[PDB]
Amino acid sequence: VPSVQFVGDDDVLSHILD
Amino acid sequence: NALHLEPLHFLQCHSRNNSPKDLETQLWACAFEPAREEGHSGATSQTVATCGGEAVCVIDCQTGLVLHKYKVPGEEFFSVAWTALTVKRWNMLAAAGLRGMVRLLHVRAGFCCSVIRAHKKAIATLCFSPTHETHLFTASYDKRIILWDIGVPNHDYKFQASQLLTLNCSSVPLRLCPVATCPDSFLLAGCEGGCGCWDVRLDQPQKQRVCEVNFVFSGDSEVSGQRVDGLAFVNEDVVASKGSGQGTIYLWSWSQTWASRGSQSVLPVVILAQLQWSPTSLAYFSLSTCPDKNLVLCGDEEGSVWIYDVEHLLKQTLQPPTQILKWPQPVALGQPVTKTMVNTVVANAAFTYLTALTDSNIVSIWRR
Repeated sequence: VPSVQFVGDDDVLSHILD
Repeated sequence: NALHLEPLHFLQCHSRNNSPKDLETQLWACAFEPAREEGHSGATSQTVATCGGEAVCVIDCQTGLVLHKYKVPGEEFFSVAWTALTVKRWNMLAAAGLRGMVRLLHVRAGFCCSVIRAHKKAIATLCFSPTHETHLFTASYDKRIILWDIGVPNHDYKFQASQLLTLNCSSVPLRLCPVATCPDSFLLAGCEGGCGCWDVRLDQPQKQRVCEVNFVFSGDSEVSGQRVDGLAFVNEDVVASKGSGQGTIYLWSWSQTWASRGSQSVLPVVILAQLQWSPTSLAYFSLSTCPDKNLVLCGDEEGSVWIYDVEHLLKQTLQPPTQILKWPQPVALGQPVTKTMVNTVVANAAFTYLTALTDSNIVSIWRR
């Protein structure tokens, strides 16, 4: 069973911007 | 495990304060992206948008990577929905919640195109027309459902939205569901006070419309007037709907019900079957369907996913689920997450990926 994977803001591949 | 589903990822990606300790933010909605090319079904889509807290994420189900994230300080996102526009296809992601604003994201290009101040109260849910890809329904705590035309984006990716219809509700709308066989003519909505049908034809001249038919599911006074918090078509004719505190999901015939109507504004539905679901009195466990596989899906207060293959049932007492997918208690910070609730469960059309959202800042992704 996979563990819970934390994805922080620096782990996101791209941030959507205004 | 008759459906042969296996847990693939448990993603903690809507954390408050970017904290690995957040195992509490409620995740509210999810939606698989359409195909990236016109003419493709998108049935095996492996890209899912989720929202919760201040964030919308777009996730690859296969790898578990968060491809895109949109964060708005002070927002609480309650609903996401995609629409495929022709500009070449642009897959637009609409997101909304507490602030009453619809935020239209061009995900691939990486930015929020436009914002519609649709309501002065929170948007509970959003739903696009399956046939008119610029038509967007917003359902709000102001007890309105508004039908918008978001229009075509100008050269600079800006949208000019207009209002086509206002549907007035006697209680707060929770769940939207266009009628499968005539999705630009009639709209179903599950509301705090039950399930209704509204005439959304634009060739009728009234612009503010009350419910055309309020439906009745039970002659029990214990359930009369109670919420309908899950609502979806299993196939072109059969609706699956539920409330809380009844241990039951109703399967009913759109066509037989509508044929019986006449001019009655309150109408008992023609029930085809009843499914056993969890007995919890807790509200806001929504259901969904996978029509190609004849499935109803509904999470519960223990974090299970109830799965019903209703094919044989609808070809020929409360019917049991085909499978109950128990919460597998994945480890976070080294400890099992022993308890959670799954309020939303959504699969792609081919049923190769299933997403179950929790009240624990966990996106569950299962593969078949």
